[PDB]
Amino acid sequence: ASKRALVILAKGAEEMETVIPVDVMRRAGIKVTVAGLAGKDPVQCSRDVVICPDASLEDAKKEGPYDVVVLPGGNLGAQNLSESAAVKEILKEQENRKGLIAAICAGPTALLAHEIGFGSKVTTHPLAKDKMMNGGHYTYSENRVEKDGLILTSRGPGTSFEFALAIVEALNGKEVAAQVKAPLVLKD
Amino acid sequence: ASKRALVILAKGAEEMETVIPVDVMRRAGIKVTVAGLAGKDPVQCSRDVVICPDASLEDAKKEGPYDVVVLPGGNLGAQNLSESAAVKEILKEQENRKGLIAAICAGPTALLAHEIGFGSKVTTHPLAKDKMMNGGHYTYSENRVEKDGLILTSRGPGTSFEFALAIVEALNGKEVAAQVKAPLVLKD
Repeated sequence: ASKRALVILAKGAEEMETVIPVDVMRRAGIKVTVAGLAGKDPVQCSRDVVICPDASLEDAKKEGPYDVVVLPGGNLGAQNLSESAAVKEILKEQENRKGLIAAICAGPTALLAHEIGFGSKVTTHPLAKDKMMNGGHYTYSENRVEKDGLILTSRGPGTSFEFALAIVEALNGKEVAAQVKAPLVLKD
Repeated sequence: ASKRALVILAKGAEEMETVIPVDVMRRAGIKVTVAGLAGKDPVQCSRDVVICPDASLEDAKKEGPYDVVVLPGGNLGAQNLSESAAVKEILKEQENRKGLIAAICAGPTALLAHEIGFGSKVTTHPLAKDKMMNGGHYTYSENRVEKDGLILTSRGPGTSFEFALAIVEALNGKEVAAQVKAPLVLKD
């Protein structure tokens, strides 16, 4: 009866945008797998924090399906996501089964790369807007968190908490999100 | 001409309270060492995120002094900090040289354990208040970030950004803090 989350961790990911959702989602009782794009080996994030993944993406792919697939940001991390064929297959399958797809900051640009969710309202970091909007395949929003259909996006490291709680609320409901939020000492 | 920060990472530390300051401080051009209390080996944080430290605390101790020593929270992480004699020696030396000491959430309780900064105004997570105030050696504040003398404290995972920017401002000044803050997409 346990919801399941896949977080895809590539070299150059924004470490704050990776750790905050993982931690919050685990506080909500979600089973999270931090999967390394390139294998089980430690991943050097954008600000040189080094994180050990729970599994390789190849292994994690075989233990699906997930209720949410999570793409962190970081410019080089998103580019690695955008170039990976395994990511494409994972995302295309999640879209077909109408599962949730969540991406933050530069992460949403991998959706464009993989032709995921065209027609949806999305947000990105302001510095990634032009890249996301090439072709006019999405409609842009400046909301800190944006959810359109099964596509949930958010803007930057400072929106990471609101992004993660929106995932909790989508998966486990508003009461669990409010319960997990109180001990965090968030402002709003 | 580079300021230097020591972050002490023990098993059971709150990973968000560890990664956010490290990342932000590195964005501000500070040289940060993430030092493992028990050695160079990977550290399992409170929500099972596993982080590889930059060095063992023993090695990092020999490459001082630091302009700031940073104690993350997490209940079991703070307890490990509070029990470590190496931490005591590091903190007592930082206090004598009038260097900054920064602790968040449950982290400040290690200060009490090591008899650091008595008489100062401090904050903690609300759930750690009673422990910090045993003996009445400090005055309690409910400000999200509190700074009294060389002692800088903060309340929880959700104050992590404000805590980290206060460190930047203390070390590098208000203009650098404001420059580092803008691309984060913080609310206030």
